[PDB]
Amino acid sequence: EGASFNLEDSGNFLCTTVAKGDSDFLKRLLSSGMNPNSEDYDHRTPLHVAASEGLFLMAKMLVEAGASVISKDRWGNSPLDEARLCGNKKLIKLLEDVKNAQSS
Amino acid sequence: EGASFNLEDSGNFLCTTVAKGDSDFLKRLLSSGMNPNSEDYDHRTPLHVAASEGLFLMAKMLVEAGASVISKDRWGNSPLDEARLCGNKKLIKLLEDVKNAQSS
Amino acid sequence: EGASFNLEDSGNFLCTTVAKGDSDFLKRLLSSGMNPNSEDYDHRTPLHVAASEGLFLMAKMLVEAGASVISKDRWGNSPLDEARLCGNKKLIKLLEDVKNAQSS
Repeated sequence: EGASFNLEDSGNFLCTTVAKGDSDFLKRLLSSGMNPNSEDYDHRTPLHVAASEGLFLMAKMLVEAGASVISKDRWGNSPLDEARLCGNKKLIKLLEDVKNAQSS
Repeated sequence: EGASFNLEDSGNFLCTTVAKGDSDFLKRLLSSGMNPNSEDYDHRTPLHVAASEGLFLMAKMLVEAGASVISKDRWGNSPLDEARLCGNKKLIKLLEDVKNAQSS
Repeated sequence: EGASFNLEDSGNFLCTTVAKGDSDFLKRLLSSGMNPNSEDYDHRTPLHVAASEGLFLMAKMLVEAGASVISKDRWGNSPLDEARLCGNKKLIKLLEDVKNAQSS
């Protein structure tokens, strides 16, 4: 059909979906067609909150099919910087190489 | 009607599940009455393996199911010790507080 | 007819088979050709699991399957080192011989 989710505050819903850790629900949203680059009310991509309190592979999938690890936040904390704020050195290194790919 | 799981190497199933990162399937399992303290071949409960990966969200869901934090794995690492191993402050204080509450 | 499992969790399926300490199944599927070098969530080959189990017979069968005895794990323990920690001196020497050959 192609009719997208057509959701107001789509960034908010995706960000909360990460917040609820709905791994397969997130993958379902991306597979059905939904850009996880849309920033939330604090101008945070769902990738920002995946970097801060989201899963390794869930964050990596958010990168795929539309996302910006280089996207400065409302405070200038891009997803790599968001992972730094979390202190998630695992996600920090993953976002280092992911950001190296993504900045291009 | 009171159904049961009686599932072959249930601990292996849950350790595999958290390995795959399908948080939703693990949610169905635990909410349906899984065994959050089922040690695998390596004497690791689902909390052990989730903490070892560093998946604080999956480990939090397991804790919501009352996963053990006192029993140790095959390498002398209780889920608290594996939580400290992952180095994620969230899961660390979560499992420390779980230990303190489990004391009672 | 060129049968292949094409199953997920190949190494971890091997780990569950070792977990039940059951030899016939392991031998027949390793003959069928599932990779014994695959590592599970614990980043351990099935040979790692058998070595930590001190299962001399199961371990050597996994060696004939081609599982790496030099490969380390999440804790840095090779099957040789896992057997050393387990205390099966016979298995220690067996894995030492194979590991030295494979190291070469």
